[PDB]
Amino acid sequence: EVKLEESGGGLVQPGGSMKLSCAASGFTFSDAWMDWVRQSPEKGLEWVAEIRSKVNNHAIHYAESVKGRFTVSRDDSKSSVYLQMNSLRAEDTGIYYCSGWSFLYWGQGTLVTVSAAKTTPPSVYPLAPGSAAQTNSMVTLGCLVKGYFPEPVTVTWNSGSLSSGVHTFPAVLQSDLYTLSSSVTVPSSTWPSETVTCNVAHPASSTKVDKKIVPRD
Amino acid sequence: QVVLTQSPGIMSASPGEKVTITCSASSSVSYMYWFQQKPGTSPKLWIYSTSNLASGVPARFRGSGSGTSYSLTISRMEAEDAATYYCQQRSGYPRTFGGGTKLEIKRADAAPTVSIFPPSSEQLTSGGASVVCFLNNFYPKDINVKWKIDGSERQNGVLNSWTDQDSKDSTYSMSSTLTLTKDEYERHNSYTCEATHKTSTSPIVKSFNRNEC
Amino acid sequence: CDLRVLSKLLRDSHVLHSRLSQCPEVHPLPTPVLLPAVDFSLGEWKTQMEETKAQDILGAVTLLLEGVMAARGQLGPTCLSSLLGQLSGQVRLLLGALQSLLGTQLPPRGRTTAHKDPNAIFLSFQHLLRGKVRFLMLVGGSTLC
Repeated sequence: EVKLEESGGGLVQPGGSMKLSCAASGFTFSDAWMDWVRQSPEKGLEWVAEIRSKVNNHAIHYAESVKGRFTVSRDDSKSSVYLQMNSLRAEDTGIYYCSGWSFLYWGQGTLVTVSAAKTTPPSVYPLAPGSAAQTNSMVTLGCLVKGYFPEPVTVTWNSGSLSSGVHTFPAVLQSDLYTLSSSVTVPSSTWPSETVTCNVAHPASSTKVDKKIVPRD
Repeated sequence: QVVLTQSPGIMSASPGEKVTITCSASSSVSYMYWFQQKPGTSPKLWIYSTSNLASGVPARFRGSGSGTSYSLTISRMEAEDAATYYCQQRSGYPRTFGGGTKLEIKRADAAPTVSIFPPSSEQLTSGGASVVCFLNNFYPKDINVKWKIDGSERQNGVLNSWTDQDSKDSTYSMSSTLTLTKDEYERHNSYTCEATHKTSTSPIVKSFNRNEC
Repeated sequence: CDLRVLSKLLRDSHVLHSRLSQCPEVHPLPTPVLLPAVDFSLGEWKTQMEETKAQDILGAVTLLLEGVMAARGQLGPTCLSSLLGQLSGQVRLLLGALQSLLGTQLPPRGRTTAHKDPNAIFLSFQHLLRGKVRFLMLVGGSTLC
């Protein structure tokens, strides 16, 4: 029942500021100590700040790495905790989780990237099988979601109905761009007998819900 | 600023086998805390106070440790358990985690499922041709693509992305994206993707002919 | 730096309980609330370090709040509510106190019992106040003023 949606995540160019918001519901927010805890693949799992309940008078606590640049705050009154990242840094980059009791609940995190690069909508290409295919018991299709920056892009099929036996892959990096593909398998009878659409978005505010359609003659 | 060092960095375990993970504190602490995390997902509190399963956790996880070397034990391993396990020390500030430890479940040999895809209409419209071929639901994770063009191996312009094991059946799954240009796509006719996995000697090939053949 | 505290909590608590005896039509609960059981012989318990012992209490305590909100939860703007209110506030200070001490928030745990009776919560509080609390912050026990 207890729900943390952080938001605010983005491309920040180095030296730049960013505010993370984190809205809680499901519990007595006023009662919980809160943390920002941030994750990368190189660094990994590294705690960011902590911020105690009014009861323990909002006692604040940061990692030395962040001491002086990030500013955690809450509004017990709006049931939300904040991270006002400041004077940012290519390392400050990664997934930012706003967190639970003393680490007991956990929002899903925003990606946050500081980096000199700019936005780059992804390109959405449907991968429909072929004008001379073999169509056996089973059937696979694809989305090519191409050359985007920054991470991530969120692909679902049929705005989420088609969710079984579908592989989205990790992004790869090319001309420092990102290219990722998702496959989905439907039983033969089901396609193109019923509509498989793959929807994707990338904060670039692109949001393409491109329909995997069979290929003519 | 205590330093937690989780013993095995990645391990593999067989269904119903004993998993035992270590974490180890650079300086005695009151209590370890463990969280399970799974690719794609926030982490979640798996044990706390050295040994209390957080509501949610199967009773197969035994939480243990005291002072300076702590450890989380899966009695008889399941496939849900495949994830990383992070230990954390709330000894003072900063809090501090560890390496992580990638448990992997280790199912059975299970050969891939290839299906190749011509570039799109609308790729070819914009001036680029990517010929992607998905290799799906094999195990082990070691698998192999040759992109032969007109029956010869173009060795460049290939990217292989791998998934982590699957939730449901625990499989490995790789995409493979042959990436050329309009002009180049269109100079040649046969395009073949062929997958060579231990599963079988005879490579798997799905393929096309660029004319419709 | 007070031990004015536990002594003061207790009675402040009991005052709450009394004021209930005479609100309008006072009745049980739709739904059982779980409050931290009334453990009896604190044997196995006071053998153990002052830290685990504290956790348990902060453990129970956080559960006590949950029970009590759980119970404000249930009803409307009524006099028990408005009191379960002031109670829950009370419980809250310990919660601090013990969070304060172990310097983390633990999650609710330890053996509880289901109570429709709105007293059995007022109760449950005082029971830890008189037992597991007092019995904690005697013996060294760097507790919370």
